[PDB]
Amino acid sequence: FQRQKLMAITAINPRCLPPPPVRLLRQDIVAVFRDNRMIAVCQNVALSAEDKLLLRHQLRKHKIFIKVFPSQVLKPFLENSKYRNLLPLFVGHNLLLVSEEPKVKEMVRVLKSVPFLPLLGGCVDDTILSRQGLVDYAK
Amino acid sequence: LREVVKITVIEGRITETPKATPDPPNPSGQCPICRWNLKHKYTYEDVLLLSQFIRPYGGMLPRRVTGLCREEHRKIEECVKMAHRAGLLPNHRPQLPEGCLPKDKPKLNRYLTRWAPKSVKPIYKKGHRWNKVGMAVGSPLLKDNVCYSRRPLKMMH
Amino acid sequence: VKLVRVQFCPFEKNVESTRTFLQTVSSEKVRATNLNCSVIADVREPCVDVLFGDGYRLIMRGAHLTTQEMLSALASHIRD
Amino acid sequence: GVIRSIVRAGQAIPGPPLGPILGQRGFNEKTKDIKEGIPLPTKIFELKIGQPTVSYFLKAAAGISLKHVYEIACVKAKDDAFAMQDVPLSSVVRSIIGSARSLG
Amino acid sequence: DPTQLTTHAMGVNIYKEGQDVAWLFQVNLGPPKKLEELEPESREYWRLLRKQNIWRHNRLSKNK
Amino acid sequence: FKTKGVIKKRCKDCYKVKRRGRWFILCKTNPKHKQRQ
RNA sequence: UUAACCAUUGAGGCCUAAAAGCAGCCACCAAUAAAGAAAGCGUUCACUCAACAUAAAAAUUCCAUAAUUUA
Ligand code: FES
Ligand SMILES: [Zn+2]
Repeated sequence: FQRQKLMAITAINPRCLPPPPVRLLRQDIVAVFRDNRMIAVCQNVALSAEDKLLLRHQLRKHKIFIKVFPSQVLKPFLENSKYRNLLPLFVGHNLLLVSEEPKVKEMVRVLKSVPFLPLLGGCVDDTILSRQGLVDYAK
Repeated sequence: LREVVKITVIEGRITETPKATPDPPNPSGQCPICRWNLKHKYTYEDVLLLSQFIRPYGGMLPRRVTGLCREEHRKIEECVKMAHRAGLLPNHRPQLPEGCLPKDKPKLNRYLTRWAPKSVKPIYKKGHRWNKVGMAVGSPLLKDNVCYSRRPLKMMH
Repeated sequence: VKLVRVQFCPFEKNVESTRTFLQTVSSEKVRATNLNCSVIADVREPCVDVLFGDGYRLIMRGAHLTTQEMLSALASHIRD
Repeated sequence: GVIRSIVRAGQAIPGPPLGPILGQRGFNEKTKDIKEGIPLPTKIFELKIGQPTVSYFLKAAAGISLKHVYEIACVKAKDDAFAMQDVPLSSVVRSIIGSARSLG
Repeated sequence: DPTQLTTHAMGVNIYKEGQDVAWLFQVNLGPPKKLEELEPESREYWRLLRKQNIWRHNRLSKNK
Repeated sequence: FKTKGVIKKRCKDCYKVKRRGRWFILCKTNPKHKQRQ
């Protein structure tokens, strides 16, 4: 038995311890703002991929593009740019109606193509405005 | 605290919630338990401590909301089960769906209960002194708790 | 559900839950599923009003209402 | 329900392709406007006029050049349902090139 | 006739109203770009690098 | 409810449960996949 | 230590009218933020995973009695 007897004989948790202490996409967000004079923020309606394409393609025929970026990487430039009131708007899935001409009324008309999709606002002719204001300017 | 009031019109209204006691003894404690220097000093009978993490009907709160670290999210959960089975939380009984009455059988007093009483089979063959089978008492998750005895606590009785 | 009305104010403070709830309503597949309801979107705190054929009108405001509560409320009401 | 069933313009009969979907569930425009004897995609739901398939066009060219490859690409963007509205021509020319290489 | 294809633009006119009457030429004519061909700093290289990563998973996925 | 030494999921819909002191996999789609330890 | 998440044409031709990611056989690509002539599927041609985007991860009858914390 002594053989077994010999065999048996022969401070702060790192948990509580305090823990020791996009660039390409940044250009893309800058590029759309530089290239497109007006950026209209509309909620992404989770449209079908085939239906999403034709709307983008149909706008492409009208030389109008659709641009989408993640919100969290979009916060910095929106904080310091000509467009600063879109930060609360850019929550969740979103899309941008971006063009070269102030076709605000036609933008709603293309938006009216799918009635369920609403418009939240944005900027037209580099002027940031809400939808209620945009409708007045559209007239 | 946001709660729903029904009238049909139903409205959820945010109400003021009790605020946590300031100035924890241990500053910068990563886990709420350690913040208060209760890392290895609480047991099942500490109803006051455990009650701070339990739903009104006896359910456990999610880790995120509570903020406890997983190590203390399992130990706290384990102690809560022992407290319920020992009748230390009489005001957090299950919600009776349709006014159903309790089983009406008298409740046997139990404490330090590791497993559910329904899921434990009797040990008909006890075993001899050398081979004797042990009956579980307490839970292994509380091994690190401070011991004020000469020798370590006997989990298996 | 005979009609569903969702109104929210982008210009004023707008809760995220109602907007996230609204886009689900503003879906072709969802519209087809609830063929009975006439979906109308109002844009101008947020208030959601849904009308039923039997005459029960349910008004839901998103000021402090989470998306799950609205969806759960609608699901239960649809069952009748 | 979108159905992707079409036959050659020269052919004036729906043939096998059209019928099965209707059973499972429960064209003159092409014949005249576009040249006959060439297949073209359609999106019957609402038959829509469509441009001829390039791949068979490539086979027709092969009977089974760069200018021919480019020529088809320029006028290809003539449809909306097709989704063939990519303004940058690189998409179309590269696409047909990738189709030409794969086909024998 | 292969020569007829070059001389006359079949693509431009395919309507019955005609008889195939006759950066555009600067696009790539080469074979499919492999990881070696693609420029390491180009989006296509990283984009098609994901395809190669997808390739391995898809081959394993096919076997199941 | 075959009693086996090792319980292994047979489908994606399969889920695991710990009932009356033993491990169970119950599948809503197929009752065949139901097992016990 | 396991998660719900999204899913783009020139129909690639080929013996299977004709094969769309595809019965089938050879190629296996083109754009795209990001997609395999696809993982399954779908399809005699023509639901979705991977990508992108992603909250997380053995036979007569058991057999001392009992006990979790006083240095
Ligand atoms: S109690 Fe300090 S790490 Fe959790
Ligand atoms: Zn199963």
